Order: sequence, then structure tokens, then C-alpha cells
Amino acid sequence: SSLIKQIFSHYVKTPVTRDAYKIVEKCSERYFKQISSDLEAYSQHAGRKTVEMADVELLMRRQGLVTDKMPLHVLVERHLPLEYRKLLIPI
Amino acid sequence: TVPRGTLRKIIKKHKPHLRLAANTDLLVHLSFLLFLHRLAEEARTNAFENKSKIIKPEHTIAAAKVILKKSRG
Repeated sequence: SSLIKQIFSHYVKTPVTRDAYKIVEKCSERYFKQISSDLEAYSQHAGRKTVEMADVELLMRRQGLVTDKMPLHVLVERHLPLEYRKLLIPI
Repeated sequence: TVPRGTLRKIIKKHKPHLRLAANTDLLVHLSFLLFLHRLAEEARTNAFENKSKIIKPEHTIAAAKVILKKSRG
């Protein structure tokens, strides 16, 4: 949607064609399909039907985003708005 | 700002019997944002490699291939 455009432009910091945006949308649909299968694997492997915080953290560690130098709470502080940080990191 | 409902629905679209615990949709959204960030940096680099002042489909497509590969779980 429009949102994906706002975010992508915000990060890319230069002008982007209409078609390029359309690609970003397609690739975003792909992203969600792929992680959905990974999250299912994590849940099924832990013998349960829910996605837990630790699962998505493990996702992000496997993606090279969470690391020893860069723990999750730092990504949360850096990238999400106050109202979400409040829910994720109330202490 | 972000449509949490939409997130839940997207995930459901792919795996209807997956349950998200209460605030996990927020970490999912974060991972997506970081995905788009990585995509933007790779694509910009593609553009820059072509001396294209604008981001083109082919920049984003080559970048997508690289970044989805990094996004595996």
C-alpha cells in the first residue's frame, strides 16, 4: 500500500519510479510469505500453535539483524514509535 | 503508525492456523521495517552503480534477490 511507499521512500532518500514501488510491494508480499513459513516452523518445533516474542527474536537473529553487538531492544528503541516501545519495553 | 490488524491478516493469509501472541505483531512489523531498510540500501547502491539519479525496477529487483536471501529464518 501507500504505507510501504512512505517507508521505502523514507529509507531510500532518493526518488523512486512507480514501477520500482510496485516491485517493493511485490517483494514485501514475498517477505511475509517466507517469514510466515519460518514462524510456523518455530512454533511447530516448540510443539505449540502460537508465535511468541522469542520466536520473532530468533527470526531476526537468523536474519542477521539481532546480534551480540546489536541486541533486539536496541532495534526496538531505534525503529519503533513510542507507543510501541511502551508495549515492548515498559521497563 | 501502523495497521496491526492488517499484519495479523497478512500472516493469516499465509498460515491461517498460526496464532500471534499479544505484542508479537509488533516485532513482526519491526522485522518488516528492517527488511525495507535493507532493501532501500541495496537498491540505492544498485542505482548508484548505474549513475541513475532515480531508483528503477531493476535496482529494486536485484536488491530484492539479495535481501530476501538475507531474510531467511
